Amino acid sequence: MTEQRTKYADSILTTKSPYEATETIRIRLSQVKLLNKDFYLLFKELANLKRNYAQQLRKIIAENEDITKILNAQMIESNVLTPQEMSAFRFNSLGELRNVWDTVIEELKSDLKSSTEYYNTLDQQVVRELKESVENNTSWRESKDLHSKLSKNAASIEHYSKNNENSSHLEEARRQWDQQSPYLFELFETIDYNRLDTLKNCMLRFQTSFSDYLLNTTKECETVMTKFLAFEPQSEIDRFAKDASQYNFQ
Amino acid sequence: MTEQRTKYADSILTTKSPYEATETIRIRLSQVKLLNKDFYLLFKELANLKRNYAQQLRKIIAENEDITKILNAQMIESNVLTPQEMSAFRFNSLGELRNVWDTVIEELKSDLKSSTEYYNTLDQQVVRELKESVENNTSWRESKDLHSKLSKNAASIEHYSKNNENSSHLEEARRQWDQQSPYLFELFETIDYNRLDTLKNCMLRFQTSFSDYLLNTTKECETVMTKFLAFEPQSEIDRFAKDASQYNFQ
Repeated sequence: MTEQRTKYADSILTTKSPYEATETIRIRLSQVKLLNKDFYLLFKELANLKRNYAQQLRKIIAENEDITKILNAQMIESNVLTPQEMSAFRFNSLGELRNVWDTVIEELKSDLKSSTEYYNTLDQQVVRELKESVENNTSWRESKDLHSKLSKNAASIEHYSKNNENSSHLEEARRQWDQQSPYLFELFETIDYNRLDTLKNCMLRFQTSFSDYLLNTTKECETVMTKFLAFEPQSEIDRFAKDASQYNFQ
Repeated sequence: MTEQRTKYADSILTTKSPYEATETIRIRLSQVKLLNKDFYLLFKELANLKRNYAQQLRKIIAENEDITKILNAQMIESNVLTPQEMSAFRFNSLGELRNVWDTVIEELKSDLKSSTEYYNTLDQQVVRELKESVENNTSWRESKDLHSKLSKNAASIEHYSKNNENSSHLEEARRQWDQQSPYLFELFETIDYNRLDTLKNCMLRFQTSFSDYLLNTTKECETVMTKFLAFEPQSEIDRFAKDASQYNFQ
């Protein structure tokens, strides 16, 4: 039920002729539907952007995650070692650079995962709700039948500004109008409240998921930084000096 | 000068026959060049990804920043108001939704700006340095001429495992080898140190710029959240009730 709404009725219904009042609703509810289309399209594009970005990243990862495999192929491709020599080459060529490279990929994966969760939420919790704005609001389908019926009443009344086809209609139309307009306005305000709350929730849902994305990416960024700062060229130098002194390169 | 380097000479030069030693360098410096190619390509793709993302976002913004203009066009396109009625329609249709929409765009712009600064840095401070790894290191061009000259010496020596073309060459080759190998190794180690420091700096430069991106985006995210939480459907309801009661919709 909607008898708690009286603001619009007292401000608009009461202060206008029937026709102006029905025009006010017409324009306002049309803008409602048009505005939802705008929010939907904007966010459908943002989710798509994040979606494509996540796909591009997924691909970059797949192509760069196995550094051992990448280096072996390069050596054979560049004739650094023959296929034969390669199959017998058990030297630890990457040393400490293995974890450095791997640390970068991990961050990329950590990003991929967070980004995915992000646009997933945009799809289901934001874009979806913004998509269904007239097909979901039952009070909408309802007020449209009433609005139409009363809009023709208000037009009749507006038409009879002097005298026409037995003004007995100008009386019936006004009677119908006075009988249902209060209810039309209760719906009118209810719909406006709901689309407004819908938008606020969708936007906050947007901010929260975006905010979560950032928070998790920040954590990952912090640890990655720690590892990078811990890497020491000197360490790899010593590590290679020792490993090489033990391996026969002929 | 490079006489401070002795680690590789003491661990590799000293513990191997000339040929094995020159092979050790060959393989290691080849891997250096191949690894830099791998880091470069990976980051060239990451910068490109962020670059494309920034372009896609720039476009989404351009297309959605003027909500007043977007709504007016929709109303005329959907026959909510005739072109005539539109030119005379001075009603504040958007009300509080204007700042909400604008708040989203601002965040998008704030993001665009931070993302741009981000991939810009990746291009100039990371990808660029990783691109020039052999064409910039002068010690490289230098050690390649020495390495080649000494590699032929080490091959001669390795060849004369018994007796051949007046072993007076096996003596000259060894003399040449003993005269310059210490220096070849000083270069060898210097190059390895430099590419290792290069990689560490590039990666840290990567982390720092990525970290800055996140920090600024977080700030923006915090304020945006504050504004969204401050929005009140009830407020727009009252605002519309008042504004409409004052505007003539006929």
